[PDB]
Parts: sequence; structure tokens; C-alpha cells
Amino acid sequence: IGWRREGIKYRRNELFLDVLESVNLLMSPQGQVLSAHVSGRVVMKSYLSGMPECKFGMNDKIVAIDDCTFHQCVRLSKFDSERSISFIPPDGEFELMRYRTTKDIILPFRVIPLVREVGRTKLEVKVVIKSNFKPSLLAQKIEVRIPTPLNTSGVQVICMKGKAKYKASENAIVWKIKRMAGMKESQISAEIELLPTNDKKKWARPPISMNFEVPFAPSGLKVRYLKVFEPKLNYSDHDVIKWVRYIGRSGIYETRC
Amino acid sequence: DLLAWDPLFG
Repeated sequence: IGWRREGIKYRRNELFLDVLESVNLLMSPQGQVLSAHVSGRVVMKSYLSGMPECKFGMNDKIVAIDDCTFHQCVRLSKFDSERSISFIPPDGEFELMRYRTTKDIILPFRVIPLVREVGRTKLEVKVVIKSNFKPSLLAQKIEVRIPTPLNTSGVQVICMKGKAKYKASENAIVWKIKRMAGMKESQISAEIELLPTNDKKKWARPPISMNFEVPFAPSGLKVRYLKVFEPKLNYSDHDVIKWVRYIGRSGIYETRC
Repeated sequence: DLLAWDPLFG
């Protein structure tokens, strides 16, 4: 087997499984999903003595997922042949699997916009965000980007959580929240002063976009087990120290306004 | 941050 040399020895048999997902959304102004996908990977970092045979089990068929591809080390499992895979891994860090889902995605945030024209020289822009996940969990690095018209002169804006700023060079209001628990909501309200323009066309509103990080896979995928068998060194599962981390991030996470 | 790592017991 080409990807792992013989004679590897470690004082401490240990492995790390990193479940990393990007959640993508195009939502209507009224809250209809126009498109959504998760792109995901499992990265394994292992320091295991010898030539261990490993079996990776998940909560769902991997052998509600698509475009699923595996490292060259990956083989069919004997038992749980639909929810697990079996392999002798490369030493150190490698990508075990890469996948796409479209079905049953957790959309961690709902963005609810309201734009009101107050006369000809004033725009009111208001956005509510709602965290849609367990209240015991925290989202972090939250950013809401709200487009402004090209004929914006002045902006006044306040928000019920975090901080917001108008960036004239980007034609956007940028709203930052350091952390937000599941099943919470916040609001931003802006008043935008408009200058006279020769533009005859009504503002073609870019979508409102978000960045965020969440400590769960938006696909719903969960690691159930990583079993290890080293036939020659005769260590097994209880001998190996095993960790899992889930990081869900926004990809292109857009809501039309 | 190391608090995001969960144990896999078994």
C-alpha cells in the first residue's frame, strides 16, 4: 500500500476528525428557498502506530448525499456497508471524503428584510436576523452586508446587538455580531438620504449576504464512530484517543430584498 | 480554540 510507510511508532495513539461544511442559500424576499447546498469534507489527522485498519461510521448513507468522493485508501465496509467506510489511512493529515447535499439542510439564519420609500429623498432599510439552531450553541463571526443605492448621501443606523457602519466605498451597511445563541433574533434599522440622480431605473437591489460560523454541520451529518484494529501491535479502540469537531461556515448565503 | 473538540468515546 503506497500511501503509508511501514514502521510508524508513536508514544500516544491519537486522532482528530474535522467535519467542515459551507452552507449556501438564495432566499426570496418573502422567505422562499430558491437554492441551497452544503459543500462538505471530513479531514482526518492521525498519529497511529503501525498499519491500523480504521472504520469510519456516520449517521447516514455515505456509500442524503451526492458528488461524494473518497481518498484512494477508502474501501467498502464488511458490516454497516452503507453508513461506514474502511481504510488504512495515510499518517498525519489527509482529506477522507468530500461531498454535497441539497436535501434537509439546516439554514442557521433567517434574514427578514423591509425596505420603505419615505418620499423621494429617503429610504428606510430594516433587517431582522433569527438564529435557527439549539439555544445551547453559539454562532460567531456574524456579518450582515446590506446594499445601499448608488445615490446614497448620508446614512443613520442603529442595531439591537453588535455594531454597524455604512461603508460608502462598498455601497453597503456592514453589521457585525461577535456571538449569538440559537433561537434568538436581532434587528438593524437604517435611514438612507438619497441625492438626485439621472438614473431613471428603480434601484435593482443586490441581495443581503451573511457570514457566520456555527459549531455543527448544516447537512445534519454526525460522526458515530472511528474503530481501529492493529493486528500486529494489538492495540484497539480504548488505547486510541479520539476527537471530533464540527465547523459550519457560510458560503454564498444571500436573501433578496 | 480547543473547547470545540469533542471526545469520541468507544
